[PDB]
Amino acid sequence: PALSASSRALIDEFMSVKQTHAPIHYGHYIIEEVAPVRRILKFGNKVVF
Amino acid sequence: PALSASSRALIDEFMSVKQTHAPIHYGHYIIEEVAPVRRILKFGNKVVF
Repeated sequence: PALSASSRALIDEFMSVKQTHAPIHYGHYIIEEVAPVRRILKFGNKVVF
Repeated sequence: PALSASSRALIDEFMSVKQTHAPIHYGHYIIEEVAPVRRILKFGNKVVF
């Protein structure tokens, strides 16, 4: 599975804090990418690997 | 992109805490500058690389 965010709020909160992010919200969901490759995800300055 | 803040409260948050800040408020937004030069940000006491 790849990164799929139903609203931009989830991709923002996931990129903000990796550990305590909400995988599931009320009406919106988000799937963490799990893959044989792992990529550096940068937005602005913030970094999640 | 250069540093752009819609309201002073966002740039105060961003200087206060780098990581956990919001990029997007209700009607206000903030852009982190991405440049090959990284200046040192000395607003007040607080220092941001």
